[PDB]
Amino acid sequence: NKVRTVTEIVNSDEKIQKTYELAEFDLKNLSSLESYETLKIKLALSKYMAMLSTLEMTQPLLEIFRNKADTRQIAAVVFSTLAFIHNRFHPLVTNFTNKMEFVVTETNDTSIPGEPILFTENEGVLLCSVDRPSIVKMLSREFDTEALVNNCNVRIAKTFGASKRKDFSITEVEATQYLTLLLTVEHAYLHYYIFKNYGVFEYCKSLTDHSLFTNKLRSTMSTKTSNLLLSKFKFTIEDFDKINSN
Amino acid sequence: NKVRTVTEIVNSDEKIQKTYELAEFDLKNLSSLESYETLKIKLALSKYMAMLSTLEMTQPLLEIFRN
Amino acid sequence: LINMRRYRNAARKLIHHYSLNSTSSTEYKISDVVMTMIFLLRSEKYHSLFKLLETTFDDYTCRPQMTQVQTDTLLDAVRSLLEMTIDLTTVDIMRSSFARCFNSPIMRYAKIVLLQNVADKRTTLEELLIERGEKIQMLQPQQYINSGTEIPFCDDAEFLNRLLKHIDPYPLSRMYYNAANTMFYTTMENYAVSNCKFNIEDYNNIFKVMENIRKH
Repeated sequence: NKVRTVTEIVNSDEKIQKTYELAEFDLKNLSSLESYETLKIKLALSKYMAMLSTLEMTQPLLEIFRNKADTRQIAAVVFSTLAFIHNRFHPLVTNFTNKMEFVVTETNDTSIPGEPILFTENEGVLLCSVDRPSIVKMLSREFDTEALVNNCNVRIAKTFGASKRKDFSITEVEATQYLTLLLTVEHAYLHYYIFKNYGVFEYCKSLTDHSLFTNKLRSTMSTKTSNLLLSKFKFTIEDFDKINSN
Repeated sequence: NKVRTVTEIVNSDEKIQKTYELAEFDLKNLSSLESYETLKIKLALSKYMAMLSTLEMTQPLLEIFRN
Repeated sequence: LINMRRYRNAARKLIHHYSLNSTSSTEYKISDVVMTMIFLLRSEKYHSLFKLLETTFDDYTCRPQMTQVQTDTLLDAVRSLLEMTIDLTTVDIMRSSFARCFNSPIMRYAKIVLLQNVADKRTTLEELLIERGEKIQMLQPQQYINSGTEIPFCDDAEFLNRLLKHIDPYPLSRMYYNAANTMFYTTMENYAVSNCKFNIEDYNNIFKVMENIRKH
């Protein structure tokens, strides 16, 4: 809210009182935090793009996922993303230990809605199932590069305080594609983490209801690991209450 | 249902408690039993087929019963 | 006469939204629906799609029957309109969405809905899990890597800085919105095609979990 300060000389009683409104410092703090988080997320995204480049695949991401024949590259990209997320949670880890299998489904009767990437052991080693058609559909869905997204007082204050500044094939569309892939693989990684550390039955229960994620993860994630990418924003379904009533 | 375990050092009071859901072990046990029973039954069926072969009848079973 | 170009633009935007082919979200109105239908009627190219949608004016709880030639013509027309790829699944999605819109009554508040009536038997998530998992286990790994390995992190800090500069003008808010809605709409399509109820509650529970982890 507000505070005030009083200046006074030791030998004198003439005191000068000033008042401060903390809203200004609140704006400073909020702007600093927003900038810091934006920088962190952009750094992570750039790092992801850079390692994918390091793999040195000729085609762009969407073309790769469209090329059904070259399962090799799909598996490479998926594993690299999964390992990147794993390290982002455990920076000291740079490999994945146990070897990994991969399969690329091609039909609805082979895919599971809501979990394009999933895991299942063959009783000896873990296999990652990929819904390449779903990946292609997501990355191909037309994106909005125009509309903006969003207290009016602090909004105006930020508008008037913060400033603005007026050879890569990447547009905002490709950045969005990369972010979507990262988020999907992050969701899959959370499922896999719950699996590995709580058993296949717990993994199945999580698939049924993600809510268990709360405890099964926050026990370790919020404390020791970098926050989830989604943590950058609070997400919600438009007209959620009426939709639930429906 | 479920169980839990507590680890603690003799000289210290800092204890670590973990919980286990027995459903996983139940699945393990059920799968093991199912596989074992399937193997036994298939073994018996193969043994039956093999002894019938040992009798060395040219025709197949259904043809035999039709004749 | 009519502004066939403006009609076409409105038709394209409405079709994109009703086919979930664009994360872009904007207001729509009966004026837009009329734009769309008039454009479809006037266009010789799109007569088949016009007929399809017009059939929605009836009970609309029916599966249109088309020859393979008819289906190919319709898909070609739609693909040429949206310039993409596509599927008869998207055709059915548009049919259902437009049928719901046409049957809907004039109102002041846009009716927020979820995907419904695409692709008869209602299946639960559990049944889908069982069946899909069995089929997956039947499937065999197309490819694999060995144990260990090493994540191929980049090294060129100059390259990283160049990429950072290239991405700076991208609003994280817009990118997050686009990605989240892409995933949500693809999940919606999968559920509707599978004829399995979409668990709005769990989908939102995902973000609930995100917040609960963040707060700690």
